[PDB]
Amino acid sequence: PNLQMFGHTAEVLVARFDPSGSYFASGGMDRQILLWNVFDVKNYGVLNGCKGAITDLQWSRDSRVVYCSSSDTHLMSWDAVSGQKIRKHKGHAGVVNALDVLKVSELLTSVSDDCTMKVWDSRSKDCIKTIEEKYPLTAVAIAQQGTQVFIGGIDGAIKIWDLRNNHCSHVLKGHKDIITSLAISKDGSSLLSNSMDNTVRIFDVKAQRQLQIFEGAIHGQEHNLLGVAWSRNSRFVGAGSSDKNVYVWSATGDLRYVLPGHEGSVNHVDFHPHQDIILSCSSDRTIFLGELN
Amino acid sequence: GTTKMVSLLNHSLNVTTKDGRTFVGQLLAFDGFMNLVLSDCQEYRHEEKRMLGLVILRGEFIVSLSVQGPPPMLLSGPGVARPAGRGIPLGQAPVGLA
Amino acid sequence: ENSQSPNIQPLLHTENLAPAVVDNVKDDLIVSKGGNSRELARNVPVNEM
Repeated sequence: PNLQMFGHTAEVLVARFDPSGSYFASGGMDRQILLWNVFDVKNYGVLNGCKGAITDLQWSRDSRVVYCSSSDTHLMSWDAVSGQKIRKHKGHAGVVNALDVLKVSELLTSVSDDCTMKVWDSRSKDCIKTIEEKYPLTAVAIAQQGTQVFIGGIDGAIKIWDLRNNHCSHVLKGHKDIITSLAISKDGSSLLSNSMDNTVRIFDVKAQRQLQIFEGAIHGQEHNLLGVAWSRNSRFVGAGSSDKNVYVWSATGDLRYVLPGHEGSVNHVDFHPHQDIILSCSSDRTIFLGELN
Repeated sequence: GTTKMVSLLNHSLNVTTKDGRTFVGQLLAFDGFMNLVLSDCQEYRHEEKRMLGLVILRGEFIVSLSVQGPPPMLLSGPGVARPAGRGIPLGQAPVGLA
Repeated sequence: ENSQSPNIQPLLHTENLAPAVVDNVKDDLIVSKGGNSRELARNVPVNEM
C-alpha cells in the first residue's frame, strides 16, 4: 500500500515514528499534535496547548513522553499514554526551530531566532547551558554518545561543540548557504545536511571533511526548513524538496527512488526503524507511507 | 511545614525506637507529634520476628525513619487514513516560481 | 579437462540472459500496469520509471 492520511487543518511540518516503530506523531501550524498507529492506521490524541505553531517533535526513547518546539518560545512535554501536560520549558526570547534528544530522554537541545543554543534537563525547567553565537540559528543534532552537539546556522557553517569543553572545536566548510536539518547516523559517524544551495551534503564526525555531495533537491522562496534522514541501515538517505518530490539517494551517490505524490512543498522525510517505510510530510496537510516490497 | 512527611505516605518504612526495637510496614497516618500509624507490622528484636497488625506509636518512642520500598499500587482525533495514489506533475521546478 | 570446463561455465553464465530478463521486465510492467495509467502506485527506481 501507500496510505495518504488526511487530518490537519493547515501546513503540517514534522512527522516522526517512535524509536520502536509503532506510531507516528505529526504537527505543524495546527497547534495540534496528532498521534497515529502504524499497523489500524487510526488517530489517537489531540495534544492541545501549544500557543505557537509546532516546529519539531521528538519521542522520548522510552516511547511515552513527547517534546515540542513551538513558535512561542515554549518547549512543551506530553505524556503520550494519558495525553496530559507535564511542563513548559520557558527560556528563549524568540521562535524555536529545532530539537534533539539523548539515550540517557533526559537532555534536550533547542535552537532559537535569538542566536542561542540551549541544553535542557527534563527535571529543572531551566537552561543548563546557553551558547550565544550571532546570527539566528536553525538546525541542531546531538550525537549518540551524549557528547558532541552540531549547530547549523545562516553562514553555512556547521559548528561543533562538546559538553565538557564548550569551545569552537571544528567548523564544517564548503556549504555556501543555509542549513535546514542536521542528522547524525545510527553509528554516530556522519551527518546529513540540507543547504539552500540544494547540496544535500554528508560530513564526517571524528579527520572531518566531506564524503558525498548529493545534488538534486531544490529549495526556493517558500523558506520552509526541509529535512533529511538516515535509513535504519544507514544505506539510504531520504531528502525532501520544494519540488513535491522525495529524493531518496543510494548513499553511494546515486538517485534511486524519486517518488512524487504531494501537491505542495515537502518538509521532513523520515524512515521506519526496521521495515522499509517512508514518512513524508508536506504543506498540503497530507502524509505518505512509501514502501519497498 | 510537614511537607516532607506527606511524601513518605504509603511507603514501607523501617522505624527504630528508643527501646531499640524496629517496626516495619506502610504508613497510613501521620501527626504533628510524629505519632505514626503503620499497617501489617513486624518487630525485629535483636534472628527474631513477631506479627502484630495495626500499630500506633507515640512520638516519645520514635527515634528514626527510613524507607524500605517504594509506594505500592484524547480518545480519537479527527485524522483519517486512505489508500494509495501517487499523481505525477506535468511541471517541474519549485512551488512558488512557475 | 579443458572441454568439460568450457561447457559448464557457459551453462552457468549464459542461461539467465534470455528468460530472466523478459520475466523480470514483465513483472516490472505488471506492477506499473496494476498501478494504473496516471498514478505511479508501484515504487520503482527513477531510471526504470
